[PDB]
Amino acid sequence: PAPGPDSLLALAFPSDPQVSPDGKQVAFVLAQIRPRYRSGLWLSEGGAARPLTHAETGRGDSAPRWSPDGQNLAFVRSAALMLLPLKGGEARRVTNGVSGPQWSPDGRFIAFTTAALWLYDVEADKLREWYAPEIGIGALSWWPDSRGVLIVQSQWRQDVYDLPLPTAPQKLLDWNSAAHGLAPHPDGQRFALIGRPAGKGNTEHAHLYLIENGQHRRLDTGHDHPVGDAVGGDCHVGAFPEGPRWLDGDTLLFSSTVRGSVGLFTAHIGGGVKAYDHDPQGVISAFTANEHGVALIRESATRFPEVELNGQRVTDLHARFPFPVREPQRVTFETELGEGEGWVLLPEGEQKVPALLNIHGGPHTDYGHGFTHEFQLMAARGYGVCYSNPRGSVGYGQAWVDAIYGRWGTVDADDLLNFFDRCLEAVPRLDAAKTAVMGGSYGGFMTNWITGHTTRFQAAITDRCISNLISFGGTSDIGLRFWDDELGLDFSRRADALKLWDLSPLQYVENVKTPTLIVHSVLDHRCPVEQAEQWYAALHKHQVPVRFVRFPEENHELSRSGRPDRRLTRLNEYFAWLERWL
Amino acid sequence: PGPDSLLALAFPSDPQVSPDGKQVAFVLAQIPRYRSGLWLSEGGAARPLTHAETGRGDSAPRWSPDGQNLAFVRSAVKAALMLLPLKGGEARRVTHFKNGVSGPQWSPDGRFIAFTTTPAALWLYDVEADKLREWYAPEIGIGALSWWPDSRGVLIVQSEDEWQASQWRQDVYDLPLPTAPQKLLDWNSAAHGLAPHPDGQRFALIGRPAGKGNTEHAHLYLIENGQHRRLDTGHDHPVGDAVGGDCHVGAFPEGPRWLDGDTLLFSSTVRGSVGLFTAHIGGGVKAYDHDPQGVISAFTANEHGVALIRESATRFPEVELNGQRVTDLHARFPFPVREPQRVTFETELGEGEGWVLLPEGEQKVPALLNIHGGPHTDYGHGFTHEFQLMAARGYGVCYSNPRGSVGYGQAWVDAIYGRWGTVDADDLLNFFDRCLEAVPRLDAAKTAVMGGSYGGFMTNWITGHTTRFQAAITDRCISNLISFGGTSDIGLRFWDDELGLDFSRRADALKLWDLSPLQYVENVKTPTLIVHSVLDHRCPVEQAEQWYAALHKHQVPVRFVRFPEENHELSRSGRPDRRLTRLNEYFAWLERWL
Amino acid sequence: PAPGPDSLLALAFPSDPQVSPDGKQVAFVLAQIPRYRSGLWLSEGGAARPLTHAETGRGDSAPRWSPDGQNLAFVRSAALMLLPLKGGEARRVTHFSGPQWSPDGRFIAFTTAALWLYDVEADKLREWYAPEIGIGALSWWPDSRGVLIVQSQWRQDVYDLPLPTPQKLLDWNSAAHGLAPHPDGQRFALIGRPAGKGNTEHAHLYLIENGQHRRLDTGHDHPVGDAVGGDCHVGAFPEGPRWLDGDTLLFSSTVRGSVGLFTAHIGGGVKAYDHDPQGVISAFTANEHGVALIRESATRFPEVELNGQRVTDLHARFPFPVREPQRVTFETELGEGEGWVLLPEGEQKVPALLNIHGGPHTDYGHGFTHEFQLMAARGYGVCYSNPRGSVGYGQAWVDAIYGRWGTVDADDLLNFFDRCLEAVPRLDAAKTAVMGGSYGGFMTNWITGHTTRFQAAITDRCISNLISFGGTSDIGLRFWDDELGLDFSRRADALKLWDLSPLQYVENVKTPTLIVHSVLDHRCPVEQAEQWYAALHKHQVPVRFVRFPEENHELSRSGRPDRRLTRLNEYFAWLERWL
Repeated sequence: PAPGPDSLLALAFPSDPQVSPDGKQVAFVLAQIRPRYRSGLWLSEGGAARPLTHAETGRGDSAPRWSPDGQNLAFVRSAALMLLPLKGGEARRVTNGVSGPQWSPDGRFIAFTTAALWLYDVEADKLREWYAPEIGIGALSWWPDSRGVLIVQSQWRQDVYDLPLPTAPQKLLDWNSAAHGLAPHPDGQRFALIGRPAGKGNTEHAHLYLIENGQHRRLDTGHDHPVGDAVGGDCHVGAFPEGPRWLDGDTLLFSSTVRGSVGLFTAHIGGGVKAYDHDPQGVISAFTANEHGVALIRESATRFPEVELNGQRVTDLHARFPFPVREPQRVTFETELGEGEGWVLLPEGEQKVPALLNIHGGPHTDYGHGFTHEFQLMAARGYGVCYSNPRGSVGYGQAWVDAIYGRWGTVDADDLLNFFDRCLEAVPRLDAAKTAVMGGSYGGFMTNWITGHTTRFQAAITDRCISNLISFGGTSDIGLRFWDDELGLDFSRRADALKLWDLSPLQYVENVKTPTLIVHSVLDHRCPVEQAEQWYAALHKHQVPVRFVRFPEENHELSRSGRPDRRLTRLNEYFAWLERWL
Repeated sequence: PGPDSLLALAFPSDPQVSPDGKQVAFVLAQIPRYRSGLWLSEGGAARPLTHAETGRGDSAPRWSPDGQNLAFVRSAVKAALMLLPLKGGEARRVTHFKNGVSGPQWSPDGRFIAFTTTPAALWLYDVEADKLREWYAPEIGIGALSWWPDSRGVLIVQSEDEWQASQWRQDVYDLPLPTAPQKLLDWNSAAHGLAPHPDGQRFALIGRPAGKGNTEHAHLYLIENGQHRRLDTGHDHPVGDAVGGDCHVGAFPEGPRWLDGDTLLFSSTVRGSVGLFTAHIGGGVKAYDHDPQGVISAFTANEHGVALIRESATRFPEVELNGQRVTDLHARFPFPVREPQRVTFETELGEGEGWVLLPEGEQKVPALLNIHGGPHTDYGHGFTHEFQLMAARGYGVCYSNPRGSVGYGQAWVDAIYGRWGTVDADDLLNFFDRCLEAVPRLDAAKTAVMGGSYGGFMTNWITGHTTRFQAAITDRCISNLISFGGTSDIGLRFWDDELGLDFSRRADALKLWDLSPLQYVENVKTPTLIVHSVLDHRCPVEQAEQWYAALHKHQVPVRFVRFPEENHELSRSGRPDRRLTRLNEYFAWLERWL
Repeated sequence: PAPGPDSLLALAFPSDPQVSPDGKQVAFVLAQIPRYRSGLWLSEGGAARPLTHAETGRGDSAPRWSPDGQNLAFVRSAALMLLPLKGGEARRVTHFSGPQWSPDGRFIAFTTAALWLYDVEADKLREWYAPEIGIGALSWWPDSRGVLIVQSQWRQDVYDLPLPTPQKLLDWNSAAHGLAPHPDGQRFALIGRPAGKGNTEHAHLYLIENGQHRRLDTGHDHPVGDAVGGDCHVGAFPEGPRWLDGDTLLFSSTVRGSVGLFTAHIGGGVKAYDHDPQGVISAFTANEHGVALIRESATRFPEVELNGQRVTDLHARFPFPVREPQRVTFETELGEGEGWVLLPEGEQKVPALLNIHGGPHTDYGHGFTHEFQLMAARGYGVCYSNPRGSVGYGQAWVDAIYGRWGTVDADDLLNFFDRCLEAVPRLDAAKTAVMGGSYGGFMTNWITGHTTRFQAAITDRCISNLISFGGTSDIGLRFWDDELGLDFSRRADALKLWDLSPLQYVENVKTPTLIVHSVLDHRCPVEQAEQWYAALHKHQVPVRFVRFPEENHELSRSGRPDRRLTRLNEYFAWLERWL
C-alpha cells in the first residue's frame, strides 16, 4: 500500500538551535505528536540529544535561551516565561502570554514582549514594563555592555532606536527602509543590520550593512545573493533563527541563499565575503553562534532536517521518515540571462508516470535543496514532480529577480513551460498525456495564468491563488504596497489599474478548460478568499470541472496551534483530484 | 495563638533513603490549601525538588536502584506515575490512566515499576522498553506487596475469595513476572509489611496467626517453606506506631528491612514511645534507636543508610538521614511549647501513667481530661498541636493511658475485653483525680472531658455515669452499640473482636445495649458539644444524632456540629477547614462553660 | 402478554378538584407524561378539557378561582400565575405555594416560610408576616379583614391576623388544621384534637366560640379526613370542611376502609351526605352552589366529579382489566375484623401475598391500588386486611395496640391470613409471602422474626430498632411517646423499646427477604434498614438490599416514576425467585 498524507504524522520537527555560551552544548525545540503536535526542549552536549521538558497539554515549550553562565535555560511554556536549572530540579514560572525572550549578556535581565517590551530583573525577581510602542517593535538586540537594547520600529519603512535600561527611546539611525537582524558589534558602538537602504524597492536582495555614527556601508560586498533562507521546504515548524553573529571584531557570520541552497558565509569589515559552511546541495535553515561554537539545522532534497553542533549531528530525525526518499535529477533550460535549472523527482520503476509541474511562491524564493515531504510523497504515490526556478526566483542574482518586474505572466511563464518541455524531452518516463500544473500564492497566480493561456494540462491545482490584481490591492493586508514594489503599479490610479487588470488571470478565464482544484483559507489576510471566489465562480459559470476547498483554518495551522488537520486534508484533496483526472 | 497556628506548619512524610544510603527524598505538604512537593537532602538542609501550583501535588518518591531517578505520583491528572532524572531535566509522565495509580515500587534490578490502578489491578511498567502491561487482576484486591530481591517477581497478600475476605483473613502468594500466582503461606489471618529475606527464599511479615484475635499485638513472623515462627520473641509490644499525634499528613512507611542475613529492623510501640528495634533470626530483640520520650513515625533503610521522621511531646516532626536532622520544621512552630509532667495511677495490673500539660503562669486553670481513641493506642510522646494550643490558651491538659492502651503489654490491652466502661472508665477518672491532687493549680470546679471515636464513646459513657464535669466534647462518638453493628463499615466484626458480642444474636444484643452510653443518657447533665462528619463510614452519624436527640429532649445544653467533609480532610484534599473549624468549636465551647 | 410495572406510565393522575364559586364548573390538576408533568383542566359540566400546557419543570398546580369566577390563580414551576378564563394567556405576578384568594377578590395570600400578600387591584406584593416558628393551616375570614393562622411537642394554637396597615385567638395547645370560618364572621371550625388527647385519638370537628370548643361531629366514632390507602394519589387532595349554611358543616371521614362525605350540624348530630361504604372520596371542595370531588373504589381509578356527574375519562386509560376482590373476615375480642383477597383469572393454585398497610392508623379497603391489581394480573393472590390498630373501626380498635406493637396486631394479621387460606382454596399454602411498608415494614420484620412460615418477605421503608429510630427520625422525638407511651431517652423506656424492636428477634429469621429503602429518608432513616440487612446477612439468610438515591414520593416531588417502577420490578423479581 502506498504511503498517504498520514506519513506526516510519523515526523518530528526540529527548530530553534541554540548553542550554549561555552559552545559545547545545543538546546533546541522538537515538535511531535485529531492527533496534535506539541513541542518540548531537547539538549545535546555532543552526543545523541535527549528530551529536557515534557508537555502533555497545550502547544508546549519553545524559545530556549541560555543564561550567560550556562547553568539555566529560560523558555516559554504554553504562555509564560520559565527558568529551568540544567543541573537538577524542575522549572519555575517567573511571570495574554509572552514571546521573544533575550537575556542581557551580563545575565542580569531577561527582555520579552507581551505588544509592550518588558524586563525581568533576574537578581530581584521582579517584572517591569520597559516600553509600550505606539506602532510596534520589530527586531531587538542587547548591546554587549547590557546598557540597553537596539530596536527596530516605524509602507515597510522603519528606523533603529537606542533604548537604555530604565531608571524614552532615542533614534539611532535614519534608515527609512526595511531593517532586521540587528547584530551589535563587540565594541558596543557599531552594529550591523540586514535589509536594504532607502532608495531600493523590496525586490532588491536583502544585504548586510555596517552602521557607524549613522552612516551605512554594505558589508557583504561582491556577493550578488540575499541574506537569509529563501529556499522552499515544508518541514520547518517553529522558530528558525538566522541573526548574524560577530565571531570576532572583523568577522560577521550570516546565511545566504544561492541557487536553491542556503549556506553560511562570513563578511569581513576589512574586505570580502568568504564561504564558511556552504554545500551547494544543502540548506542551512537556522543557526546560532558565538566565539566558541556553532549550532545549526541542516537538510537537503534527500535528507530531513537535523540538528548539528560544531559539525556533528545530534538528532536521528531522518530515521523517522516512514518511506524511502528518492533523489531528484537536474534539468536545465536556456534564457537570455543564462542557464536556468529545475529538477524532476521520479517514482521507483520504469513505467510512464504523470508529470506534475509545481510552481514555487514568492515569487522571489527558490526551489532546490530544501526537504519537501509533499514532493517525496507524490513520487511515492507514482507521480513525477517537476519543479524549477524561473526568472523572478531569488538565488540566481539581482538581474534574474528583476526580469519579471512589472510584467508577471511574460518571461516567468515562458521559463516555466520551457523548463517543463525540457523535462518531457529529458525524462522519457514522464507521460506527456498526463500533466498537471499547481502552485501556491504567486504559484497559484501562475497556475491561474497558465491555464488561461494554454489548455495543455490535464489537471490544475491552485492554492492560495491570486486572480484579480485590482481587488487584491484593496483587500490584502499588503495590498497597499505589494504591486507598487513588484510591478510599479498603483491600483488606486486609473491607468495603473487597467494595467493590473491585464495582468489578472481572471481576464483570460474564458480560455480555461483544465479541471481545477481550488484550495484556500476563508480567513486568509494575505490573499483574501475573494481571489479564489472569483476564479471558482468564473470556472463554474463556464462549466469547467472545478472543486473549491474552503478551509476554516488559516494557513500555517501546524506552526500556529500544532494541528496537522489542514495539511493532511489539503494533501488528501490534492491526491484525490489527481487520481480523478491524472 | 489560635487554631490558625496550624497554617504556619509544613508536614513531612515518606522519608525515603537512597540506595547508596547517602540521600533522603521525602514529601513536604505546605500552604488556603496544602499541596505537597518532593524535597531532597544529601546530608545538609533539604531543598525543594518539585513545586506544586495546582491539585494535591507530588508524593510517593521512589529511588531507582542506580540512584539517578525518582519515580513519584503526581496530582494536578488524578495520580500519574512520573519519572524524574535527578541530574537535570523535568519529570516525565509515564502513565495515562483516568483514575490514576498508587503504590509504585521499583524492582531491585531497576527493570520494572510495579503499581496498582483501577478492585485495583497490579500493573507493570517495563523500564527498558517503556511499555505498560497489566500484571494480575485480583478477585478481591491486593494488600501488601514486595519484590523478591532477585526481581523474579513479587510477594502479594490477598484474600482468596469473598468467603475469606468477609473474615478479614488473607494469605501470601508468589507472583512471578509475566512471560499465575502460587500460594506461599496458608496464613488465613492478618498480614502486611512483607520483608523478603536477602536469601531470596525466606520472608518476614507483620501480623498475627489465625488462632489469635485482632486485639493481639501485631508481631513479626519469619516464613520458610510454608512454616512460620515468631521473630520478635520476648518483646511484649506491637510492631508499628500506635502513638497519638496530630501532625502526620501523608504516607508513613514502616516496612521491616533486613540489615543483614540475621537482622530485621522494625518499629514498635512501647509506653507512649515508638522506637526502632532489630529482630534476629538467631536471637532476641535488641534496641536499635529507642528514645523512651520520642516517636519514630516512619523509616526506610538499607545496608548503607537509614532515614526517618522523629518527634516528641515537645518537638514537631523532623526528617533525618543517618542520625542528622535535615529539616527545620520545628522552627516554624509559632508559639513556645511546654513540657508535660507525669502523673501515675494504681490498678490491679500495676501502675498506669498519664501527663499534665500546664499553661504559663501560676494562676488556677481549667482542667481538660482528654481520652485517646483506639482504644488500643497510646498517648505519650507524639507531638499534639491541639494539646500545646490548649495549654497556650490557658488550659491544663490531662491525658493518660488507661487499661486498654497498647504500649504496656498484652495483658493491659486485654483488661477491657468484653467490658468497655468498667476498668477503663475507672482508670480515666482515677488518673484525673490524681491530676487534680498532684497539681493544685488545676481548678477542680472548671473541668471538662473530651475524646474522639472510642474517646467519644468514653466521653458519652463518663458523662452518663457522673455529673462531675462542667463541660464535655464528644467527637466521632459511639452511643448505641447495637445500631453501630449494623451501620458501621466494620460493624460486622468490631464488637466480635473487642467484646465477643454479635449484635445479630439476641443474648449478645442485650449485653451490647447494657454497654451502650445511650442507655444511661438520662443521667447526663453536662453541657455537651457533639462533633461528627455527616458521611462517616466508620462511626456513622446516627451515633451522634441519637446522643444529640436524647440530650436535647432532656433540655441538656447541647450543640451539634455536622461537618460535610469526612474525617482526615487535611490528608485527603489538603484543606485544613475541618480542623480549624473543629478547634474553633472546641475553644468556643470551653470558653462558654470553663 | 403479562402486564408489568410499565403499565403505570399509561395512567394520568387527578388532584385538587376546585369547584367554581358559582357551583357550575370544576378546575383541577392532571399529572401525565419518561416523566410526569401537571397541567390545569377544566369542566363546565361535560368532559374536561385542558386549560394549561407546560413542557418544562413539574408544571402547574393549586388552581384557585377568583370570587367573580373570571380568573384562575395557580402556581407554576415556582411562581403565582393568573389566567383569565374567557380569553388571554396567564401572567406571572411573583418573581421569587398555598395561594388563597380573599373572599372579596382584593388579595391573594400565599407563603414563600413567610406569609405574603398580593394586592390584586394595585398589582403589588407585600410581606404580611414572617413567623419565627412556622405557619400551618390558614383561612380568610368571610369579611376579608384578615386570616386565621395555626402556629406554635407538636402543639399549636390559632391566631387572628388582620390585614397590615398577630393576636392569639385560641389556646388550643394541640393539633389543629382545616380552619373553616363560620359565615357569621366570628366562630370557626377546626379539625384536630383537644389538648388532653394523644395523637392516636381520632381527629374530630370542633366549633370554636370565644375560646370555648364543642365537638361538632358527635355520635360518629371515626376520624375526620381520608386515611385509606391507595397508590394513585399524586398531588394535593383538599379536604377542608366547608359551611353549606350557618348550621351545616360538610366534611369527610374514614369508616371501615371507605371515605365518605358527611354533614355536621351546629344543632344536632351527624348525617350522611355522600357515603358509599365501597368507595373512597379522597378530595372535595364545596360552597352553597356546588360540590366537586375525586372518587374511587377498589375497582375504579380516581375520577373527578362535579355535582354528581363524572367529568373525566381516566379509568379508560387503565391498560389491563381490573379484578374484583372478595371479603374475608376474622374474629377478635373487639369484634369482627375484615380483609380482602384479590385473585387472578383462572382456577389454578396461586401464591398468596399478605400485604400489611402502614400507619399503623390507616385502613385498607376501597381505595384503588394499582400495585395490587398488577400483582393479581401477574398471577398472585393478594391478601390485605385491617388489623386492630387500623383507623376506620372505632377508637377502641385503634387503642388496642397502644404500647404493645407486635402483640394483637400481629395476631390479627396471621389470623386473617389463616382465614384467607381456609376461605380461598386457590391460594397456595406452600408459596406464601409477607410484605409491607413503614409500619408494614416494621411488621414484616416482626412477623418473620416470630415465624418461619413465609417463603418470601419484602420489607419496605422498614423499622427494626425502635431505640435508634427515636434519635434519628425527624418525628422520633414524639412518635413513640404518642404511639407507645415510651421515651427513648429514658432508660426504663428504652429497654421496653428494645423488646418491641424486630432486631432483637432477628436470630429467628429464615425467610429470604427483599429490603427496599431510600438512602435520604428523613422519616424512617436508612440506618433502620442497614441494621436488618446486616443482621440477615450475618445469619446468611438470602437477602437483597435496594438503596434508592431518590427519597420517597419522588413521583409527587418531581414527576419521575423511576423509583416506583424500579421498586415494583424488584418486588416481582424477588417473588419470581422464591414464590
